[PDB]
Amino acid sequence: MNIFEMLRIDEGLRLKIYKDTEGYYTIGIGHLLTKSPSLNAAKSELDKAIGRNCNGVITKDEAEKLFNQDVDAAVRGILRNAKLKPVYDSLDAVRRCAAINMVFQMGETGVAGFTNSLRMLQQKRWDEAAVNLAKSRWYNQTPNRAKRVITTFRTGTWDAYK
Ligand SMILES: CC(=O)OCc1ccccc1
Ligand SMILES: [Cl-]
Repeated sequence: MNIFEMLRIDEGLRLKIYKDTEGYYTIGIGHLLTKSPSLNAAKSELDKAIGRNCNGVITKDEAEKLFNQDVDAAVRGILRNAKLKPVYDSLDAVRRCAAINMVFQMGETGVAGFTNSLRMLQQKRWDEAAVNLAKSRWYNQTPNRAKRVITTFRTGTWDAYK
């Protein structure tokens, strides 16, 4: 397993504009287009991202290229963030994937409230970090996704995805 297979399982694949769990227009493998309620704004964001007039539909190749850019962007966001990079560098390869997964879903700002979890992860207090991560809006709104990611942090294995 690797980060691309993990996120493909968590996000699925849809080739037409859809709404995510929060109601935001999204396409492909979890690519957020806009938080605006306007479908026309979302369609404009899509055409800009793809470079052609899509009318709300993309190919599988396009979805996979967007996904590669989005994973790249998540990793770059971790590496440029002075709070996240030291924690990321302390983790093994499997747990790094759980870290990217959370940034992909919530962004650098969505993880800003997780200061206490980050310290426990850096100290390798896995069970304690798992409990702290579950005390969140994230866990309460998307519990199955959160359980898979938390289990990955707790165990350092892919067992939640097998
Ligand atoms: C708050 C959290 O558990 O996010 C995981 C993480 C760890 C290091 C860098 C980015 C995200
Ligand atoms: Cl869920």
